[PDB]
Amino acid sequence: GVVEEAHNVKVIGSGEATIVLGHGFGTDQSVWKHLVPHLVDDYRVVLYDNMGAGTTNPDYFDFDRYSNLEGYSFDLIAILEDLKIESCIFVGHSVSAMIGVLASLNRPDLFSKIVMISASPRYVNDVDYQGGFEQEDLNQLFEAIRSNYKAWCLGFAPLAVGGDMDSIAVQEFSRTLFNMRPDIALSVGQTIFQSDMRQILPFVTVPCHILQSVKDLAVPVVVSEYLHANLGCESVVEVIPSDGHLPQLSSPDSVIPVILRHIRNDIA
Ligand SMILES: [Cl-]
Ligand code: NA
Repeated sequence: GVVEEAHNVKVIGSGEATIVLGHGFGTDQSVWKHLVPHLVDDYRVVLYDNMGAGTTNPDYFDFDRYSNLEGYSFDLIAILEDLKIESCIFVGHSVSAMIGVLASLNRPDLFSKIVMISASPRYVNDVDYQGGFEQEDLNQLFEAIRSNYKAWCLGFAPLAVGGDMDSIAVQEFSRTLFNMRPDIALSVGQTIFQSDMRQILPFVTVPCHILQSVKDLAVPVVVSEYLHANLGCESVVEVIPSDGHLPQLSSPDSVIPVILRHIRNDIA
């Protein structure tokens, strides 16, 4: 099937409920490697790659469809409908948290809960808003991608991953970052970094679990509180004593149990 092939959809596990795992920018479904073994005995698990990931065909990257995050939300809904999944627990890493939120606004019937990892509705600082970046910071990041994509990946991956600069996770993310076609990485990086999901948070009706590393290059802790305060749904926050934007990959021993607690248990 076109949908399953385009997004490298993999369906594994067995159980009454279905968990769908959505990855962030610069990585792919392999980011879930340490989580999947803890899910397969109890749940059906769906893994897929975002269009534009290095593992996807650059010829299918539709610039108009992906000019807003809603294009990725429609792909996620297309995957659920293709597999006849009527309800899932959705775990969204980084940009996928907002993709999940937008998909739940279009189709709240398809989601019983959203577990967010490293989420942000806005990265740029605003009047009464700390996002973590000034426009100048992003401008330098985009110029580095234009100037030398290979050197930008090598320098960015250790900062995004956090921890020891020579870890397996740093090596894995450097590799998936550099597998992206340079012009798509720039295009997508700009669309994400320039997004603003703040206005729609009060209309969310699916319960949200907001998880993040206490030290995350792109997500100040205050963003977790901003999401909790503005999401119109029931929500819970858990700030994890970890370093890194992909903590499920880089510190699984301390992070995986937190993610499992929010997948396995519901907000009272
Ligand atoms: Cl629902
Ligand atoms: Na809330």
